[PDB]
Order: sequence, then structure tokens, then C-alpha cells
Amino acid sequence: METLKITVYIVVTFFVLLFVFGFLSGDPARNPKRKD
Amino acid sequence: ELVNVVDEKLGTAYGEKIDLNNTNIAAFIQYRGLYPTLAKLIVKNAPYESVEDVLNIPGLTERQKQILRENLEHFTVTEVETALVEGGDRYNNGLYK
Amino acid sequence: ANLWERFCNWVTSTDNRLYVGWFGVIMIPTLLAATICFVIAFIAAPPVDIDGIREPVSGSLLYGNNIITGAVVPSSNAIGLHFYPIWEAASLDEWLYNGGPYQLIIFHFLLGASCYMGRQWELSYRLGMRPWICVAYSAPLASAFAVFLIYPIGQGSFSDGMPLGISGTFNFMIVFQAEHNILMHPFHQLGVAGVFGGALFCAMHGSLVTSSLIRETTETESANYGYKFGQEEETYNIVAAHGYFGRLIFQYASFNNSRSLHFFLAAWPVVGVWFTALGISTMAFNLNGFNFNHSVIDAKGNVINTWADIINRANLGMEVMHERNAHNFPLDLA
Amino acid sequence: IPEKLAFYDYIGNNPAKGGLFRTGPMNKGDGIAQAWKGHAVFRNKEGEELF
Amino acid sequence: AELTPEVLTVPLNSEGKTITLTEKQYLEGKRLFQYACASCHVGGITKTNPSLDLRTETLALATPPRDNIEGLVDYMKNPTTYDGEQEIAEVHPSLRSADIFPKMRNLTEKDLVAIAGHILVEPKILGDKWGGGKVYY
Amino acid sequence: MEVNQLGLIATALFVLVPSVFLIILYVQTESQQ
Amino acid sequence: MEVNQLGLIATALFVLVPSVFLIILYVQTESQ
Amino acid sequence: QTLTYDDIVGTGLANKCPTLDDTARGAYPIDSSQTYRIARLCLQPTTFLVKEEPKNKRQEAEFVPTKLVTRETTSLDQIQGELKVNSDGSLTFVEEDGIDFQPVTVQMAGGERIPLLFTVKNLVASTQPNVTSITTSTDFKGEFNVPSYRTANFLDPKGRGLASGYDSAIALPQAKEEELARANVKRFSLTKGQISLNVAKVDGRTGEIAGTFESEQLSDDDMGAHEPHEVKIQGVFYASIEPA
Amino acid sequence: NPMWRQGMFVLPFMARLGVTGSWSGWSITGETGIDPGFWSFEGVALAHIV
Amino acid sequence: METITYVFIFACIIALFFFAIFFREPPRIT
Ligand code: CLA
Ligand code: CLA
Ligand code: CLA
Ligand SMILES: CC(C)=CCC/C(C)=C/CC/C(C)=C\CC/C(C)=C/CC/C(C)=C/CC/C(C)=C\CC/C(C)=C/CC/C(C)=C\CC/C(C)=C/CC1=CC(=O)C(C)=C(C)C1=O
Ligand code: HEC
Ligand SMILES: CC1=C(/C=C/C(C)=C/C=C/C(C)=C/C=C/C=C(C)/C=C/C=C(C)/C=C/C2=C(C)CCCC2(C)C)C(C)(C)CCC1
Ligand code: OEX
Ligand SMILES: [Cl-]
Ligand SMILES: [Cl-]
Repeated sequence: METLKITVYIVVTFFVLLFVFGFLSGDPARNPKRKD
Repeated sequence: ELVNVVDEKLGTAYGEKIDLNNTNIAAFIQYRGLYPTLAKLIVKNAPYESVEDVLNIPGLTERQKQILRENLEHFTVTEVETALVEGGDRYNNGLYK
Repeated sequence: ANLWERFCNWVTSTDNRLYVGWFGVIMIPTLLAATICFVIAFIAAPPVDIDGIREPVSGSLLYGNNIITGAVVPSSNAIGLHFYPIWEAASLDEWLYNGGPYQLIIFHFLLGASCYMGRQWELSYRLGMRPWICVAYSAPLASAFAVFLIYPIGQGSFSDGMPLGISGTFNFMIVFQAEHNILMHPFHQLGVAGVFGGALFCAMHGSLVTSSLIRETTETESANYGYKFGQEEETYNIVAAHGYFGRLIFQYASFNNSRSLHFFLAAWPVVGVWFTALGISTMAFNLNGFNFNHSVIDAKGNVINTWADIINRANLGMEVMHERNAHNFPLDLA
Repeated sequence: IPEKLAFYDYIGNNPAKGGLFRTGPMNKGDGIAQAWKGHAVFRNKEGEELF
Repeated sequence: AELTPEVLTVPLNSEGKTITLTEKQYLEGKRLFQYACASCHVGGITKTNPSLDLRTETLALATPPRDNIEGLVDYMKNPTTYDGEQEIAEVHPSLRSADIFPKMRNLTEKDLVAIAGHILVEPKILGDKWGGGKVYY
Repeated sequence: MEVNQLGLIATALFVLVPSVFLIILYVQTESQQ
Repeated sequence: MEVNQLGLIATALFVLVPSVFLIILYVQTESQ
Repeated sequence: QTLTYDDIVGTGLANKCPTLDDTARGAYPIDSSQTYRIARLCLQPTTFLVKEEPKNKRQEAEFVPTKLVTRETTSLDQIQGELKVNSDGSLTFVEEDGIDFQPVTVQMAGGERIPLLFTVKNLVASTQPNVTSITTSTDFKGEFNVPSYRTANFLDPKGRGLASGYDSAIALPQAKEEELARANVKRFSLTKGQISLNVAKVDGRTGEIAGTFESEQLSDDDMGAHEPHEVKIQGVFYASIEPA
Repeated sequence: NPMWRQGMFVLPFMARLGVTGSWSGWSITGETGIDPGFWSFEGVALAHIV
Repeated sequence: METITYVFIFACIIALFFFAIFFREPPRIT
């Protein structure tokens, strides 16, 4: 059960950093008209 | 061969009088002087061989012996029905209003 | 040309057949987790002791259910609002008896549906649209939060969240009426107004545009072929539509501006469903529908029944029967 | 009392006791009628006729 | 039907004397009963002990009899159990216990009759509804 | 479960026959162009 | 007669399925 | 030095019976002329075994083991009773009261859920004669009552019960009832069980004792519906004695 | 009542090469309460679907 | 056989989903 707990914690943490860092990587600028 | 023991008990004295071996404690409210004190005592010291056995309960004050005598004709005793006394069902049988 | 930057471009690419985005990065895993677990549970879960009284309810197909009676059964009332992942159970067998799969499904679902709404904003920004379609979807999404999370919080248990099932849905809405008189609640009355009104305006708008198609086809072809995808001209005459509906009612109860008309279609069912979702959310804290039981009496003081009292009798028949074994004391206070 | 008459006086032949997906003949439900058992009479312990 | 003085005539004491309230006294008690008592006794039941109710026939069988103004006025001063054997001022509101039950503080003696009388009149109006419970709602 | 045995033939025909109809008309639509 | 009750569904699909195959192929020949 | 509720809440330790130091190998002597009560009897199951049903005759099936699916809800505790000294020096414990039942459901290989009312209700357990001292070789043996798993008010899923509910299969109004008599009429069983309590630890200073137990009883019969299984329970126990 | 009496066709091909237990705790050999790990009858099926 | 029938229809809908999306007639402009 503990191998599972660890795994789920790792999967979740990894997707949430994806998310957070992804929006920090210049999201306002990723549109079609005005980039900045 | 398969009987409902509770229905069958409705066709005894149980179905007409307060059964001192089986009836829920809330019944003793239908006659004056009997609830909560004497009633509590009757349920604790059950079962009884005869209706008159309750006059032998230790701790009775003569006033209490008076009230029971006054009411023995409202009492009966049938055999203990397990379904009716297990579960603490003589103190609370799930019936309210 | 750097690796994170290439990945970031694929994530937000407007060229993927289906758009991912940073919200999609959370939604896809959580919606597959909820979906895969739902499908297996619905088909093959053993029965679940929803009410915490060691009286398990069978919900899956292999255990005697059909499409109409099956459900993934809410988690056990012994758990209340406690978190119950797989890893908190001695074994999968325990997790299944106690209704573990429900918790898994609803949490992943609400998450990914929350990200689903975010994804509606995100892609709108990447195509240069106006942003507010996601506001519209928040009316249904709020409704799902209400029956799967909010109502369980104020009542104290995930066992009174909505079953994931067709008859379990009906069980949920019967019990809600006995306990909250939801029909007599104004916010449910507005949800009906929103949902009847929506269906009416859907038909009205669809019939009125359909009534004013400009002739572009012959009798032997679908008029639908009169429109070509991406044509610059409009495909119906709105002046003629205004001219008809204006006269069916009167001129000023009908729209001549398409923007007000389409915003009207958007707003009406959205608002009404905000309210009915708020109604469920607030009856979670037992602020119930109007009670006029015995509000009318005569000069002697007799009760003179109304239809509210009749409703109440039906409500009572629900109260006294629901979860028939689970109550030991005279009031059902949650 | 002719049996045919008593068989009318039975809710099983009432057409408004059916169900939409309960299929087939009425005989598939309550069975094939065979005989009238008689008219039943209830009395309490006092001897009142009861209905 | 209307609030006649018949229905407003209620026994005063067990001797058998009677007393006839005003409409205004009847409605006085109704008001005071919703203020002090109805949180537990709505409809003439008792939510925290459904076994005892305020039907006149249950009251007549209490010890001492409570089917009358004196017995009711006394019960609100010094409550006992159904058999009369233990004073229960500590757990039932009463003038004797207005320290711990603060709603009973500003009840004058006439307020007590109004309340007692409301209780004896309502069974005459509502029938089995009074003390019957949800079965009769 | 003690279920209706024509349920199965019923469901299969309910599904198959309208479906085959739609397919037959679709495939001959594609064979024109 | 106590016959096998999957016999009906077996005969039915044994007829239906390959017959639909042929009809599908004949009609789309006729329309080209 | 003791623990508090907030140290325990959520641990699982609330379902565990108290333990005795592995030093405690003394003995607690009995004055035949004093009286004694058990203040706390605590019974903690560790193992659940269900007898299989061997289909043929000469096979007498075995006790197979099971999965518990109802969590840490299993232990009996706060049990008190008299501790008599009979004429020949045996001690007899008579249960009075306590939390002496726990519903339990265990799942066998294959899926079958077995519910059972784990209980020591109305327990009388005696020793051998001539005790004079409770020691790490003492055995109590005795028997108890196993009432019905459901009590009289339980309604089955179609509303059928014993002291409440319907007396018939109302969804099948003109179905011949003789088949369903067994499911329509509910029955309140009352069986007996048996228990051995082996003492293996004794604090003679304090009167605490602890050891192992084995009981054998019947599972739920669903108010007549089906036949019960046979259940063997093993675990550990702890009791404290007081001069009455 | 062994598998070959019950019309089981593929159950024996799993048994032939070592798959003998189910996640519900039985084995074809008769032993009750057994931990097969992933590669039970159930798990082999699963993997063929994936 | 009831279980089987229900799952087969559901399965088919999921496959129709698949073709309706990746094998749609592609919309084309003017
Ligand atoms: C003749 C039949 C009839 C009528 C008139 C109504 C009317 C109504 N029902 Mg009712 N209902 C009906 C049949 C009917 N219902 C049936 C058959 C069912 C199923 C059994 C229900 C079930 C039902 C429920 C469950 C609820 C209602 C509700 C409502 C209200 C909202 C309806 C709404 O917004 O719809 C959409 C329609 C529109 C958006 C168009 C406008 C509608 C109004 C009525 C027109 C008013 C015109 C007005 C008088 C102005 C004229 C003068 C002007 C020139 C100045 C409204 C009072 C709700 C309610 O009780 O609210 C109290 C509610 O919760 N109905
Ligand atoms: C004519 C009678 C009538 C009418 C018109 C209504 C109308 C309504 N009722 Mg009432 N109701 C009635 C009688 C009636 N009711 C009666 C008699 C009772 C008592 C027995 C009730 C009890 C009742 C309750 C208890 C509730 C309602 C609710 C509602 C609303 C349901 C729609 C909704 O929530 O949408 C909102 C939209 C959604 C819920 C959709 C969420 C969808 C998510 C976002 C996506 C899901 C994705 C899906 C799983 C996958 C699809 C993908 C696909 C590719 C396969 C609506 C206003 C509900 C409500 O207000 O909920 C807030 C509610 O809980 N009603
Ligand atoms: C008016 C037409 C009619 C009527 C009233 C009857 C009446 C009867 N027939 Mg007969 N029958 C008919 C036409 C009719 N039949 C036809 C056309 C045939 C040839 C197919 C037969 C073949 C036939 C046989 C073989 C048998 C009967 C039998 C019976 C009896 C019981 C039938 C039963 O249980 O129904 C059950 C009815 C239903 C379950 C209702 C089905 C309605 C479906 C659900 C509608 C479909 C909805 C649709 C798809 C929704 C989508 C719409 C939207 C998308 C646009 C009854 C006396 C039986 C009997 O007892 O004989 C002795 C029997 O065995 N009938
Ligand atoms: C003894 C004697 C003799 C007694 C005297 C008795 C006597 C003789 C009496 C007789 C009286 C008499 C002779 C009759 C005259 C009396 C008369 C006035 C009767 C009143 C009748 C009456 C009550 C009528 C009903 C009133 C009523 C329901 C209408 C009010 C308006 C109404 C609700 C309209 C809905 C409007 C709505 C909300 C929005 C539009 C809907 C919608 C969004 C459509 C979409 C849409 C709209 C567009 O617009 C266009 C463009 C397009 C594209 C489009 O998508
Ligand atoms: C709940 C907090 C109560 C409030 C407020 C009031 N009463 Fe009450 N009442 C309550 C209980 C639990 C009981 C039973 C006590 C017992 O064990 O005997 C009662 C009883 C009565 C009775 C006696 C009824 C009988 O059949 O003998 C009466 C007359 C009564 N209560 C009256 C009464 C009045 C007038 C109140 C407001 C002033 C009032 N009660 C408050 C619980 C509660
Ligand atoms: C053989 C057999 C049998 C039968 C069977 C059958 C009848 C079959 C069926 C089958 C089927 C009938 C299948 C199906 C399949 C399907 C699929 C495989 C699907 C797919 C899909 C997809 C892939 C999707 C995708 C997606 C994405 C990706 C994204 C989003 C969208 C979507 C969702 C679309 C039996 C059991 C009797 C017995 C044994 C043997
Ligand atoms: O669980 Mn579901 O349902 Ca809401 O109230 Mn109380 O709890 Mn139960 O009762 Mn009524
Ligand atoms: Cl319910
Ligand atoms: Cl309760």
C-alpha cells in the first residue's frame, strides 16, 4: 500500500509542478496579437 | 412450521395486558403511579412466574405494594419471547410517536 | 530550441487536434483515472455499505443490476467526510466494501472538470476569442460541486452525496424533498424557470432562424446545403424573423439585434442554473424551502388544509421510509 | 353464483392493473384460472361480519 | 365553527370546578407556550421524551393529576415525574429553576394560567392532532 | 437473473436493422463521387 | 418442443449478417 | 504517565487491548473468603477462520482464513462481572455488562461475505478446581450467548421483518407464497458459543492479567434466510481484578 | 468439478504455464487464501486487453 | 447475457466516438 502511496504522491507532485512552472513560463505572451 | 413469533404472541394475554416478562416499558404509562419508578423496577427484576411475584420485589415501600395490588388485574405473565427482550428492546423498541 | 521551451510549445500548440494546455496537463490524468475507475466499478464492484449499518447495496452489473438500476455507490457513513484513499485500507477488499471507489471517482472528476473549465479560458486566449464561454460552463460545473461535495460537507457525509447511477440519482432527489422541501424553495423554482425557459428559447430561436432561411436550394435537397462553412453572408433574414415574431406578440417584445438576442440565450439558463446550484448548496446547511404546514386555520382554530399540507403528507411518507434501518432516535438531523 | 360472473369481480381482469413492459397474456401473470374457491366471509371473535 | 366559551371552559382543580378563559387569555397562552415551551412541546408532543405527551388523558393519569389549571400551574412551579416521586426542576424549566432556565424569569402568575389553559383548550380544538405526532400532521 | 429471453433477440434486432440501413445508404453515397 | 433457445438468435444472425454484407456491396455498385 | 484521547484518536490503538510487561510472570492469590469482581475485561481478535462446507460426506471441511472488511471495530471491552469462588476452589466469572458484541464481516476467498456478531454475552467461564492463585498456567473455559445478528425491528430490502414490516412478497401479488415462506417469515435465532481463555501473564502487584483466547460461534443466518457458517475466533485478552 | 467439466477452454492454457490463482483468493489446485500477485487469471486477461 | 449485451453497446458508442472525432468529414471553407 505504501509503494502505492509514494507513487501517487510522485505522480501528483510532478503534474502540479508541470502546471505551476508551465504558467510561469511566459503565459501572457502566448496569444495571437500582442506578445509580452 | 415457519411462524412469526411476535404475531403469535399478539394472540395471547400479551395482546390484551401489560406482559411483565415481555412488554416495552412505555406501556406502564397507561396506569397511574407506575412510571418511571415501579416500571423501571419491574423490568429489571423480570422474569416472573406469576403476576403476584412482583409483590416480592426487594425494596418495596408499602405505598408501592399498594399501587401494584391496585393494578395486578392489568398484568399478566407469558413466557419470555427472545425477539422481544434482546437488544434492550424493553427499554427502547424503536417506537416513538 | 531549448527542451523545456519545445515542450511548452507542444503543450500550448493550437495545432494539436485536441488542445492540451497547462490546465489540460492536470485534466487528462484525472479524467482518465475517474473514467477508468467508474467503468470498472459500474460493471464489477461488489456491494457497498453506503449507510454504515453493515447493509450493503449492490450497484454493479455482475451483481444483479441493469443499466437503469446500477450505480457506483457512495462511501460508507462510518467514514463520514474522512479521506479514504486506497492506501488507507487494510486491503482492496475493505476499500470496496466501504465504498472507496466513489471517493476516487468524484475527486478526480471534480478536479478535471474544474480544469476543463480552465481549458475553455485557455484555448480562447490562444485563438484571440472573447473569454467568457467558461463562465457559461460554470453553471453546470457548480451544480456538480453541489451534489458531489457541498451537500456532503454540510450534511456530514459522503454517503449523502449523489450516487453515480440512474436510480441512485432518483433516490437522492426523493430524499432531498422529504428533508428540505426543495420544490417550495425559490431557488429550485428559478432553476426550473431557467431550464424550461432555456428549452423554450432553444426552440424559439431554432424555429425562427429555420423559418427565415433564404432560398438557396431546390425541393429535392436539404436546405442545410444552402449554407457553406465560412461564407461571409448570413444565411437567414432576421428582419423577416423580427417582422414575424413582432407580430405574433407585439413589435417591441421581439429582438432586432442579434447580439442582444444571443446574449439573452446565454444568460437566461446560465443564471437560473446558478440559482438552482446555489439552492442545493444552501440547503446543504438546511435553510429549507418555505414551510406552510398548518398556516391556515378557522375561527375555532381547526386546520384547514392547503395543497402545501398534501405535499407535506407525501414528504412524510418519504421521511419515514428512507434508510429504514439506519435511525435509532426520533429526529433525522442529517 | 355462476363462476363466470364472479370472475369479473376480480381486479386481475381490470385492464388498469397492467404495466407497460409486462408482456404477454394475462395468464402469464396471475396464471390460468381453474376454479372459483367460493365467496369468503370474515367474522371477528364477536361474530360480526367483516369486510 | 368558532372559539366559543364552551371550548374555553376548563377544569380548575380536581374537585371539579371549572373556569372559562377569554379568547384573549387563550391567545395569551398560545403566545407564551411558543415562547417558553414549544421548542420541545410543539403539537403537544415532547421531543426529548416522546413517551410523555400533553394529551388530556395522559395528564389526567399523572401523579398528581395535571388535567386542570391548579395541577398545571403547580407543575410549572415544581415539576415532578409522571408518578410524582422525584422533583425534576433541575432538568425541566420551572419557576423553581428560573436561574438555569432564563425564559421562565419574567413569567407572572397569570401568564401561568394562560399557558395551562391553552394546553387544556387545544385538545378540544385539534383532536388527536394534539399529542398525536407526525401521523396526524 | 430470471430475465426475458426475447430481450436478447429484441435488442440485437433493434440495433442491427436501423444500423444496417444507415450504412447501406452511406456507402452508396460514397460510391457516387 | 424443448429446443435450444440461442437457436433463434443464431439462425437470425446467420441469415442477417452475411446478407447485409452482400446488399451493402450490391447497392454501392449500382450507384457508380 | 498515561496517554490521552488526542494521542490515540486515529491511531487504531483504541481497538487494541492493554498489554502486560513480559516481566509479569507472578501470580495473584485468591482468598476463598473474599469476593472479587472483574473491572475491565478486554478481548481483542487477531484472526478469523470460517469452516467450509465439504459437499460430500466423509470429508469434514477445514477452517479456512478470511479478510476483515469492517476495519478496527472488532474488540470487546469495558466488560465487568462477578468472580466467584465455588465450593471446590474453582473460580467462575459471570459477565454482567460491557461492550460485549461487535458486528464483524469477513470475506472468504471467492467473494462470499460472512457477517457475524462477535460476542461474549451472558458469559460464564470457570477454571479447574483448587485454584488458590491465578498463574501463567490458568485456563478459563465457558460459554456465552449468540443472539441474532439483526434484532426484531430489522427490515429487509422489500420491507419484510419480524416485529415490523410486510408479511409477504408484495411485489409479486399473485405468486404462490409457499416457495418464499422462508424469506417471508423471519426467525430470531439464539445459539450458544464457547470460549477458552488462557492466562500467560500476571502482574501480582496490580491484579492485571493477560493472555490468549479462542472462541467458536455461529455467523449471521439473516433471520432464517440461510444456514449459518461456523466461526473460530482467536485473539488476545486483558483483564483487571479488584477485591469487591 | 474440475475446469475441464465446466467447458473451460482458455483457463487451462494459463494453468499449463504457471498461472493458477485468482485475485479473489482461490487457486485451481484448491488452496484457499493465496496471494497471486499481479499475474492471476484476472491480471493476464487485463494485460491482453491493454 | 444481459451483462454482455449492455457492455457491447457501451463499447460500440466509445468506438463511434473515436471515428466521429478522428475520422470526421473535415470542414472546409468557402
Ligand atoms: C398551463 C400550464 C402551466 C403553466 C402556465 C405553468 C406556469 C409556471 N410553472 Mg409550471 N408546470 C406545468 C404546467 C404549467 N406551468 C406542468 C405540466 C408541469 C409538470 C407537471 C409543471 C411543473 C412545474 C415546476 C416543477 C415548476 C413550475 C414553475 C412554473 C412557473 C415558471 C414557468 C417558467 O418560467 O417556464 C418558462 C417560461 C418562460 C420563460 C416564459 C414566461 C412564462 C410566464 C408564465 C409568462 C407570463 C406572462 C405574463 C402574465 C405577462 C402578460 C402581460 C404582459 C403583456 C405585460 C410558472 C408559474 C416553477 C414554479 O413553481 O415557480 C413558482 C417550478 O418550480 N412548473
Ligand atoms: C417538471 C419537474 C421538474 C423539473 C423541470 C426540474 C428541474 C431541475 N431539478 Mg428538480 N426535482 C423535481 C422536479 C423537477 N425538477 C422533483 C419532483 C424533485 C424531488 C423529488 C426534484 C429534486 C431535485 C434535486 C434534489 C435536484 C434537482 C435539480 C434540478 C435541476 C436539474 C438539472 C441540473 O442540475 O443541471 C445542472 C447541470 C448539471 C448537473 C450537469 C453537470 C455536468 C458536468 C459538468 C459534466 C459531466 C460529464 C459527463 C459525466 C460525461 C459526458 C461526456 C460525454 C462525451 C459522454 C433542474 C433545475 C438538481 C440541482 O439543482 O442541482 C444543482 C438537484 O440536485 N431537482
Ligand atoms: C395496435 C397494434 C397491436 C396491439 C394493440 C397488439 C396487442 C397485443 N398483442 Mg400483438 N402484434 C402486433 C400489433 C398489435 N398487437 C403486430 C404488428 C405484431 C407483429 C409484430 C404483433 C405480434 C404479436 C405477437 C407475436 C404476440 C402479440 C401479443 C399481443 C398481446 C400482448 C402484447 C404485449 O405484451 O405488448 C408488449 C408491448 C410493449 C412492451 C410496448 C412496446 C413499445 C415500444 C417500447 C415502443 C418503441 C419506442 C421507440 C423505439 C422510441 C423512439 C422514438 C423517438 C426516437 C423518435 C396484446 C393483446 C402476444 C400475445 O399474448 O399473443 C397471444 C404475442 O405473443 N402480438
Ligand atoms: C358578461 C361579459 C360579456 C363579459 C365580458 C367578456 C368579454 C367578451 C371578453 C373578451 C375580451 C376580448 C374580446 C379579447 C381581447 C383581450 C386580450 C387583450 C386578451 C389578452 C390575451 C393574452 C392574455 C395573451 C397572452 C399574453 C402573453 C402570454 C404574452 C406576453 C409576452 C410574452 C410572455 C412573450 C415572451 C417574450 C420572450 C421572453 C422573449 C422572446 C423569446 C425568445 C428569446 C425568442 C428568440 C428569438 C426572438 C426574436 O425576436 C428573434 C428575431 C429571433 C431570431 C429569436 O431567436
Ligand atoms: C425541553 C427542553 C422541554 C421544555 C422547553 C419544556 N419541557 Fe415540558 N417536558 C420535557 C420532558 C423531558 C418532560 C418529561 C419529564 C419526565 O420525565 O416526567 C416534560 C414533561 C412535561 C409535562 C408533563 C406531561 C405529562 O404527561 O405528565 C408537562 C405538563 C410539561 N412538560 C409542560 C411544559 C411547559 C408548560 C413548558 C413551558 C413552560 C415546558 N414543559 C417546557 C421537556 C421540556
Ligand atoms: C469474443 C467473446 C465474447 C464477445 C465479445 C464481443 C461481443 C466483443 C466486443 C468487442 C467490442 C465491441 C469492442 C470495442 C472496442 C472499441 C474500442 C477499442 C474503442 C476505442 C476508442 C478510442 C481509442 C477512443 C479514443 C479517444 C481518445 C483517444 C481521446 C478522446 C476521444 C476518444 C474517447 C474518442 C464473449 C464475451 C461473449 C465470450 C468470450 C469471447
Ligand atoms: O443517510 Mn442518507 O439520508 Ca441525510 O438525513 Mn439522516 O442522513 Mn441519512 O437520514 Mn435522512
Ligand atoms: Cl433510501
Ligand atoms: Cl439515529
